[PDB]
Amino acid sequence: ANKTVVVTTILESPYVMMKKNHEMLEGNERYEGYCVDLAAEIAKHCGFKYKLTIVGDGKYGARDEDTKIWNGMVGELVYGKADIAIAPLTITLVREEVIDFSKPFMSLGISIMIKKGTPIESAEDLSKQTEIAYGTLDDGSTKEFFRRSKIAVFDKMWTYMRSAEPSVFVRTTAEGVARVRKSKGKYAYLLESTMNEYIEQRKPCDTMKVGGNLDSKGYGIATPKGSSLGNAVNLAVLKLNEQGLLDKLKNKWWYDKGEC
Amino acid sequence: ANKTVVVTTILESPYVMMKKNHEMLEGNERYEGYCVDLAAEIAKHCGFKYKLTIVGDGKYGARDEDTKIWNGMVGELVYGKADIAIAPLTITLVREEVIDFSKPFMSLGISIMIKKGTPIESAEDLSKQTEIAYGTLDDGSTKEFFRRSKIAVFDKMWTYMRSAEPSVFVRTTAEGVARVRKSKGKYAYLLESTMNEYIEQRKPCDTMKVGGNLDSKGYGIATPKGSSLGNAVNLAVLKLNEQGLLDKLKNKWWYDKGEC
Ligand SMILES: N[C@@H](CCC(=O)O)C(=O)O
Ligand SMILES: N[C@@H](CCC(=O)O)C(=O)O
Ligand SMILES: [Zn+2]
Ligand SMILES: [Zn+2]
Ligand SMILES: [Zn+2]
Repeated sequence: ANKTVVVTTILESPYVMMKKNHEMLEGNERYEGYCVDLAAEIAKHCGFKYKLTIVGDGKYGARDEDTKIWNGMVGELVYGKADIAIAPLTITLVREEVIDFSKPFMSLGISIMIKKGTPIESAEDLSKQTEIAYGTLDDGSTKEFFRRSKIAVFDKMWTYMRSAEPSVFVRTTAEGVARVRKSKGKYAYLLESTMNEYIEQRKPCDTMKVGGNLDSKGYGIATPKGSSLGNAVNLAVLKLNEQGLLDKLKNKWWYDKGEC
Repeated sequence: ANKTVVVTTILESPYVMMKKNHEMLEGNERYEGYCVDLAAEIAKHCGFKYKLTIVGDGKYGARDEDTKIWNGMVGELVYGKADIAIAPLTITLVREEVIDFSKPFMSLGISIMIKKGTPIESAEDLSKQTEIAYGTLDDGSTKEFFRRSKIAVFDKMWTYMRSAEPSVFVRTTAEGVARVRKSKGKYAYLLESTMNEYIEQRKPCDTMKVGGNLDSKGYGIATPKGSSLGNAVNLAVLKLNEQGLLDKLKNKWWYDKGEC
């Protein structure tokens, strides 16, 4: 007996955003974005009806070291609050151990965002000075990257961030960007290339991505371990990428609406 | 009862190559390359002994539209000749339907290789002229990309390539590279960015990668459908990527040894 699939996602531009006129709209129609379009495509190919829901705690997903409880979208899947996650959720080892991921629908890497004019061009540069503070998003894969990294440069950076005060970590990507823009160049933000490049093309056009990506990874559609939707979803992602649909959606939400 | 894992791979530089003194060596020690290094690591992390074997027909893998028989490394897995494939094997829908793939260990896209000086800077450029011929590897994912593309430019390119006489397709990457180098700029080769970038750093340093990639995809470690080896292999790939080993191996075989 087919039932409506509960999709957990997160408000993160340009993946999922509230339409300007969202208040006069209902259900899935309230949202727009890359992942909204992707959800529709996946549902079509897999043949299911769905309901988009914004993750309760607004987080991507990390495990509490003391209680071992998962939060964010990962947690909603782990505890059965959602049937699938369609968002810019990074495929990682610790997550793959508790939930399933489709092959990546988008490739990306950690990058550096600076306020135009900031004397910084690489991660090494950030590590060799103190005047400019830098941080990452909380409960995300970027923070985890620096925590599980043995690489000398990334180790030094983590040592700084982990004990830096005031806290250099932010609750949302939006908070990180706002901090860069109002820091007069005294704050650099570490975020995924995908978001960095998006913001770079948005007014007031005062930020820019610098240096090469620190790593190479991807986002995947996630389902609870052993879910019957996993197989179809995985094949759907491959089909969409091969048809060029994923590439079309990328341009549609990143550069076609560019305002810089 | 632990058994030696049979690994199928292909002689493709710099993934797997015969050592200069292979005749004086034995077994796995006869080979060297990115995938040889990766195979050793995957085996250590998954806890298995293995034997490297070069695919009999020297092909990646495609299903014959007549006999419906799979050839290449994919075939070796499908018919039970090998237990795992560790090579630059592209993750594609048609293949995922018959074998399993780990998450990607390398990201890449189709690209253009020209003899330096060739008046070509994009796929569109190639499609708008006829003086310069162009082709791809036969029996591979690149040829399939063009055969199935619905994008105007790529369809136009396929329409030309599939009917060009003599054949513009080649049996091995080396053959394609040699054709580019000896054609005085009258032949351009379409191949994966990974192989393009590698050749670009090899003497006589007469080739160049031009334009942006035509698509985005990845290589994955493949196992027979349902193999109990798949889970561990996938987690090993994620762990090795997160620890920076994959990036270290690409630098080692692509640039640290660059000849240009
Ligand atoms: N995509 C990340 C969140 C953003 C970040 O950590 O930079 C995740 O899935 O955790
Ligand atoms: N990596 C490709 C072979 C090379 C190519 O097609 O350009 C495959 O798995 O078929
Ligand atoms: Zn579709
Ligand atoms: Zn706690
Ligand atoms: Zn290791």
